Amino acid sequence: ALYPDQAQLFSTFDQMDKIGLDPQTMIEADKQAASQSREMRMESDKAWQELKNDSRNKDLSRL
Amino acid sequence: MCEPVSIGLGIMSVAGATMSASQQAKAEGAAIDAQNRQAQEMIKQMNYSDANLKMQERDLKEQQMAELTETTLNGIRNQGVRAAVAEDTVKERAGITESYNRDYAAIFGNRIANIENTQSAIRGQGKIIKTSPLAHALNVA
Amino acid sequence: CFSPKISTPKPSVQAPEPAPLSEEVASVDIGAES
Amino acid sequence: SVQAPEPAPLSEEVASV
Amino acid sequence: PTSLDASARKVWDSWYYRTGNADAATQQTQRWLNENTVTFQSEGSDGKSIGMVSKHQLMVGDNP
Repeated sequence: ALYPDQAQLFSTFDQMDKIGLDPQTMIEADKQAASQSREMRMESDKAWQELKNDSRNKDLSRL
Repeated sequence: MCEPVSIGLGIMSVAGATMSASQQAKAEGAAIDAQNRQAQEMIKQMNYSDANLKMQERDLKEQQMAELTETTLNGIRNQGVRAAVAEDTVKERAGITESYNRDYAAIFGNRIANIENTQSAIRGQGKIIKTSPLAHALNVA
Repeated sequence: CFSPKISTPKPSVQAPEPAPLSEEVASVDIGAES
Repeated sequence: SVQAPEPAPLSEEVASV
Repeated sequence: PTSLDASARKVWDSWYYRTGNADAATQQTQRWLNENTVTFQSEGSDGKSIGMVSKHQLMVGDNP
C-alpha cells in the first residue's frame, strides 16, 4: 500500500516463501518467456472493469 | 608447489600438531624470517623524512612500517631514564627464588612491601606512576 | 580426516574512531589559494 | 577472544596481615 | 524538466530494445531520473511534490 509501483518484486518474494520454489529455475523461465513476447491483447484500461464485474468472480467484486 | 616454505604451511595445516614442538617452531619461523627480511630491505632504500618523498612511496612506507611494532616489553628497553634523571643474580632480589618462583617465607614473615621484577626498584627516584588513557582524555577535554 | 590448526593474528593498532557521517559536510573548495 | 595482551609491570604492590 | 526529455526517450528505447518487457523499461528509467534530480515537498501532512530540479543548478563550489 505504500509502494504500489513495485508489485512484481513482491510476487517474486511471495513465490519463494509460500509456494516453495528455489531461486534458480526462475532465472531460466523468465529468459525463455522473453522469446515469445506475449502482449496477447486484453491489456487496456477498460479490460480491468469488465474483469471485475463478472458474476463468476465474486472475490474481486468486493475489493 | 615446490617452494620450501610453500609446502611447510600445507603440511602443518594437514598433519596438525601431532608432531613435537621443534618442527612446528621451524615451520612457523621460516615465513616470519622471509617477511622481516623483505620489509627491512624495502625500508633501507627509502628516505627518512616524509617531506622529501612522493605520494606512492609515502603510502607504501606507512603501510609496511607497522610490522616492526612491539608492545609488551617496552619498559624494560626504555629503563636504560636513569641517565636522563641521575645527571644482580636473582639471589640479591627479594620475593624471587633461584628457580624464578615466588618466595612465600619472606613475603609472609618480613612484610615485604613490593616485588622488584626488574632493576631500578632498588632505591628509586624515576617515579613513573601508572595511568589510564580515559582519565587523561577526560582531563584534557 | 585430520587436525586443522589456526594461526594467532598479529595485533594491530590504529587508534579508535567514531562512525563516519553519511552526509560529510566539509569545505566547499579544494586548493590552498583563495 | 584475546582482546589485547597485558603489558609487563615494572614492579607490583602486595599487602600482608 | 523540459531539458531532460531528449535523453529519457533514448534510455527507454535502449532498455526496451535490449530486453522484452514493456514494464521493466518504465521502471529502470525512473531509477536514473530519480538518481539525477532533487525533489521538494510541501509542509502539510500530505506530501505532494511541488518541484523538480537537477543536481548541477545547485552546486556552489568545485567539491563534487
